[PDB]
Amino acid sequence: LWINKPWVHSLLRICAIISVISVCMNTPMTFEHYPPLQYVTFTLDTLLMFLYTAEMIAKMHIRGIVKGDSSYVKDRWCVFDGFMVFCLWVSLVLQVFEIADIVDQMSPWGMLRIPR
Repeated sequence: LWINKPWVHSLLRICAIISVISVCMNTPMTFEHYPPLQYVTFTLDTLLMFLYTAEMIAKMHIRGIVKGDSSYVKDRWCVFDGFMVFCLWVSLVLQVFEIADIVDQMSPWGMLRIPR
């Protein structure tokens, strides 16, 4: 009901170049050049997480009668997708700490800044 339409198939292919242009701009030098981009990257990625997170709980609403259809033991793409969303959410709480004056950019927690 939510997956078989080509509208979500068209937006799933287009949301990655805005995802790349949102992660690959996490540099402190270009943070200092344009602070409005720093201010709008928060609401952009937050709206993107609001549209990304709804595909996981969507299985509950519509679950295939076929056994193993979405099983994590059989499909690796949903496992890797949950991995990217989990690292992306810990990146979101890192950015929440970054807006606050608790953690800076010169912290070792950026080793986790790799899997975007």
